Amino acid sequence: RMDCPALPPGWKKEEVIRKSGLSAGKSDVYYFSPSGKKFRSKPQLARYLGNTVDLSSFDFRTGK
Amino acid sequence: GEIRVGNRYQADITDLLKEGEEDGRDQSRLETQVWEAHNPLTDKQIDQFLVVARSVGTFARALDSLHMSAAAASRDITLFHAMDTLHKNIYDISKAISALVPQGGPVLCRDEMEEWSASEANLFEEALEKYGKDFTDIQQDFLPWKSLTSIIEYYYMWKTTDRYVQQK
Amino acid sequence: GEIRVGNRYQADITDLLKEGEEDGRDQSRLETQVWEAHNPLTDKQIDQFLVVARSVGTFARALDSLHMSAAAASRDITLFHAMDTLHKNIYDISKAISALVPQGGPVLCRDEMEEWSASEANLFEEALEKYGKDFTDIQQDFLPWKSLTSIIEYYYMWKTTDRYVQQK
Amino acid sequence: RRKVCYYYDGDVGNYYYGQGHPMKPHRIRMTHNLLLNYGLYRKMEIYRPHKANAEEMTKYHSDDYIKFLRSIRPDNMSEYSKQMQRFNVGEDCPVFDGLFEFCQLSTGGSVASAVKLNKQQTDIAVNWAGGLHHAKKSEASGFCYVNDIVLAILELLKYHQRVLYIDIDIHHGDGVEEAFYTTDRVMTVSFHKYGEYFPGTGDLRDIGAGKGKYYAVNYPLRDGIDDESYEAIFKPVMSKVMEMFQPSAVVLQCGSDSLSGDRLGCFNLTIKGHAKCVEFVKSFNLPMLMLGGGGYTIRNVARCWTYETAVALDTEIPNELPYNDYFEYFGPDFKLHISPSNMTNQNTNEYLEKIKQRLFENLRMLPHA
Amino acid sequence: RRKVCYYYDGDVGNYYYGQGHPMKPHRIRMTHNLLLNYGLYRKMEIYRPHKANAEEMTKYHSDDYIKFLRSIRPDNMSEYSKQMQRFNVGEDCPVFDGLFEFCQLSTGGSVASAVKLNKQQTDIAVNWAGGLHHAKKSEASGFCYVNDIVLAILELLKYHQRVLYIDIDIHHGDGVEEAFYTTDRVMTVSFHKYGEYFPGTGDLRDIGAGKGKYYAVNYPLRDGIDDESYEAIFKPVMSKVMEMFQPSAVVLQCGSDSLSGDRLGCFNLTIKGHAKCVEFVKSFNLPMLMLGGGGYTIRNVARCWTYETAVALDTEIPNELPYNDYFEYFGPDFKLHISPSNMTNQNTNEYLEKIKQRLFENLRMLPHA
Ligand SMILES: O=P(O)(O)O[C@H]1[C@H](OP(=O)(O)O)[C@@H](OP(=O)(O)O)[C@H](OP(=O)(O)O)[C@@H](OP(=O)(O)O)[C@H]1OP(=O)(O)O
Ligand SMILES: O=P(O)(O)O[C@H]1[C@H](OP(=O)(O)O)[C@@H](OP(=O)(O)O)[C@H](OP(=O)(O)O)[C@@H](OP(=O)(O)O)[C@H]1OP(=O)(O)O
Ligand SMILES: [K+]
Ligand SMILES: [K+]
Ligand SMILES: [K+]
Ligand SMILES: [K+]
Ligand SMILES: [Zn+2]
Ligand SMILES: [Zn+2]
Repeated sequence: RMDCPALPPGWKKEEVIRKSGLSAGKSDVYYFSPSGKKFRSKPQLARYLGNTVDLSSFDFRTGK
Repeated sequence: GEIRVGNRYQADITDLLKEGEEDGRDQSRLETQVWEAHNPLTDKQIDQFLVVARSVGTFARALDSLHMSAAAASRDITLFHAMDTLHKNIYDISKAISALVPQGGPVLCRDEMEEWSASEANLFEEALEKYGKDFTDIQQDFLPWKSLTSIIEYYYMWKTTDRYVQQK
Repeated sequence: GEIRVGNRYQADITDLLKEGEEDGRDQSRLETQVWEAHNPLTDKQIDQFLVVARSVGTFARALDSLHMSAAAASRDITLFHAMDTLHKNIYDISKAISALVPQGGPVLCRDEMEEWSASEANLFEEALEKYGKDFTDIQQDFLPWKSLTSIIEYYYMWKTTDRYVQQK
Repeated sequence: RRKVCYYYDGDVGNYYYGQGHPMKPHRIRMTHNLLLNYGLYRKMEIYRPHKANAEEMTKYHSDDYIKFLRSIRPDNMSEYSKQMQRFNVGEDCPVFDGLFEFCQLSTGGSVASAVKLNKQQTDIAVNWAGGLHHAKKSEASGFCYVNDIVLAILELLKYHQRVLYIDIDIHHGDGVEEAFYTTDRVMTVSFHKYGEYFPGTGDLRDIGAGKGKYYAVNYPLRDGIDDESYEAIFKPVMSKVMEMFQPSAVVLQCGSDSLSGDRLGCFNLTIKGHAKCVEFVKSFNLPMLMLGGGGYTIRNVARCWTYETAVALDTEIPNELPYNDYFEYFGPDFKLHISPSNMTNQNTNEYLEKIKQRLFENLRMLPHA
Repeated sequence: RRKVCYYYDGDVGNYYYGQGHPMKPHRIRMTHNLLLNYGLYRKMEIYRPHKANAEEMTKYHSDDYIKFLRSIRPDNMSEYSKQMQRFNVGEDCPVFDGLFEFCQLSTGGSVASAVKLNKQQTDIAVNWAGGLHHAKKSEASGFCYVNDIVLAILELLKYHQRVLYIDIDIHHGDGVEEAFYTTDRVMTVSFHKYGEYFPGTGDLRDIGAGKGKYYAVNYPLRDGIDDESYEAIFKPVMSKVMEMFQPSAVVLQCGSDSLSGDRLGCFNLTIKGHAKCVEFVKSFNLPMLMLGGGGYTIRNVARCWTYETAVALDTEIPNELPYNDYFEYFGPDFKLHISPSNMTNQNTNEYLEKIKQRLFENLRMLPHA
């Protein structure tokens, strides 16, 4: 769980490698709120944050 | 998509110095030279020295795989070090060669690629395949004793690895 | 067990030359110098050059086992060649190093030990174990394409072989 | 044959913008390394640039913008977020470890070289790290944090009455433009894509203001421009520019995202065409300061600036790439040059000549005899 | 410190006497190689001797003895057998491929060096190949085919009135003795085993003849002589010799078969003791010409002449043998020095003093003031 400096304080990003199946070796990216709530996509994260951040130019995968 | 005007946008334009005025800029605080282009040496001699710098390097790593050590010694870091050794010694071949064998002993230059341990290399291939290209977390969780910027230098060198085949 | 007297035993004694007479002896027909003992070089520099001469040699045989090639390059033939390269180039380190890397390419010196093929080496160990130390017959019947004197030089070098254990 | 000074700090390839980010400083290290193996390194004066301190960065920027940069880290990233938004540091300009170090090297290279040019002890000076042209006085923008170009130019003005700034980068050089928008001493010429593209500025009608009116030249362009079309509109315009603006020092930003097959760019230029511009400029025998800039297919960025360095040394190099630490990066081919794509050039002759003429009028407004 | 000239031809180690034969030229190559690795090579003037031609070998030998040698081969070995018997070439002096080449190198080394001494451009000159002292005018003997020593001496007589010849070899130096038996210009001193030993000559009563009477000194000895006994009888006698014979050039044959544990020899000398003689001679600061000679435990032959070369350079060397191509030859120890054996010294003080006195009388017969 890495701090994501471009999100507000306490937000973290984690990348997880798939271990088996059709997409073995590909990864999934997750974000965690300061309280530890887990988010799995850009629109889910944007819905949660609302107007407190502008995510138009935010690259969900890299966190930049 | 708009260009702005005002004190908070434009730069204050620096006035041309008088014929008597001097810019007052200390050049040693700004640069330090690493290779003069007008040398008493010829291409052949520099080329030759580079071969020698490579040979020492191979013989160095023979003193604690032949082709491997030679290739290792032929990498750029060794060459760059060879071009500095020349310049530091004022392009005196005879003096510069002493530099390479200080006290009868040769010198070793190893880039992060070659320098890392087998197990560090291993750690890296686990951290990448697990955290992708997130190099601060790759250090924090996998190689915390290494400095970020060494992990970067390693990354790029590793991308050319032979055993490395992400393409098909 | 007897010492003899007469014209057919004693030498005719060579008369001392007059202060005006000259011995008339062409020194180039008698000797050719291979190392001057009073050099502008210091022990350190010669030592250093020898290391370099060794490194080139190892890097040479890397271009068509690491420790093996280094030891190979550290043998006396390479060193002797290094001391001549110095003297031929008038003890100019910078000039002498060019000699070692003529056109960007290194030089290889291999003694008969290293130079022989696996199968020639094999032939030799059959010829010895079969004809003992009779080196003209060893050539005639086993290595007839080699010159006797190369087989001798090889013999002695081979006597120090590791895999060679005649003692217990 | 012109004397060239090359500025490089080994650390610059190792600073990293962030996962998924297109700007990759490593491309300069790739160039550096090719230059050594193509034997060009040998032939020019190689300088390590000392770090530029806040002292000289504030010669243009805010005392509290640089202060912010000197201070900010990924540690205190959630503490500063207030100031982060005021200064544009985020979505496409990340914070990242070493950021301020990176800026110091890029700026040091450009400044040191400017001095070198003013001190009249070089003809050409090259700093591929530099060229970061989107930066503003009080905010970062388009991957640029410090505008090394402005600072460089500001030093040149100390000895040069008129400084010409040429910008090949596919993106409009709005940082260097805005900084000099109201002055007649510096003329900013820029050739770039326009229309649904960053930074949204630099159309035909962007001419300058005040004393700086008729001193900001722009050439807006659509997709797919050839070497042939580009050459046929660069030489005419630049010869007029020299003719009219009569500068005494040139600063050519050699942005490599105007090449074909760029990740972000959508132009169809080859290294050859791209370089023809550098060669044309060099021909005007003025103190010249080559900087880099954009470029996001780094294999080609490497190729380009390696080639364009040769051009400054007017030495030939083979298409055969020399072996190097990153040799394996260069495709199955391992060649220096790239060829153009089947991509369609939407810059019809009619559209280029309309614009050309409008610019020729603008340039005629300057004083001459 | 004295200047030294060293003569060596790489080929000399490679000539071979024959299966089962004790004389092994390879021992010179072993020395050569140690000298290089002990760093001594470095410190002296190294010369390759050109081949001595029949021209200068016949300056002492028969025009038809050398002719025979130049001609003989192992091919025409059964054709010549007539002449083979007249010239002693067989049982212990084999024919072998390169034989005449071997002689030319041994003789070339000694002659070249003699010249070098006469030309006054060295103080000491060393040729380990040489020293082959059993040869006669018209026949080979005791492994010696050409007497390089005589030829060497004959050249020295051109500039030196009195030439002293000292012979340490365990075998009596009858070749050099017989060649100069009737002259007063050359004094031949020899210390050797006697009694059921080769060459059967050189007892107490062997004094010379004619003008050469009282100019051939000999010291006959039994088995097992120490360094201590040898030293105590060499220095006294040689100081008298110098005192009386007052020479102007010395030729020291440094036969190494007088060392302990030789294959053919039966003396109990160490390298140290053996060398003490070379050092003592050198001390008399005369133009000096060191030759080798016998020696048949080649590991020690190598050691000896390596050490004795150091002595001529008055430089120290460690007991630690340096690595070399033949390093593995030197036992489990790999040391330079040898120690004496438990072997019993049958040279009682009474027997040595009897002889000593007889020689002191002989030497007193020379002219002096
Ligand atoms: O290592 P990075 O700096 O993150 O860049 C890599 C790299 O691109 P470069 O080689 O031009 O640096 C990959 O190229 P290869 O390693 O495959 O040669 C590329 O893969 P593709 O070239 O196949 O696109 C990949 O892109 P992606 O992440 O889309 O697979 C991209 O990473 P970034 O996209 O994060 O820059
Ligand atoms: O190779 P060669 O010139 O014929 O000499 C060898 C050799 O003696 P050197 O090493 O002193 O030359 C042997 O020694 P190693 O190879 O065993 O070390 C020795 O064997 P010993 O030392 O065990 O006697 C052997 O003698 P022999 O043939 O009696 O076994 C002897 O050969 P020659 O006797 O023919 O000289
Ligand atoms: K542009
Ligand atoms: K302007
Ligand atoms: K004797
Ligand atoms: K005599
Ligand atoms: Zn751009
Ligand atoms: Zn003897």
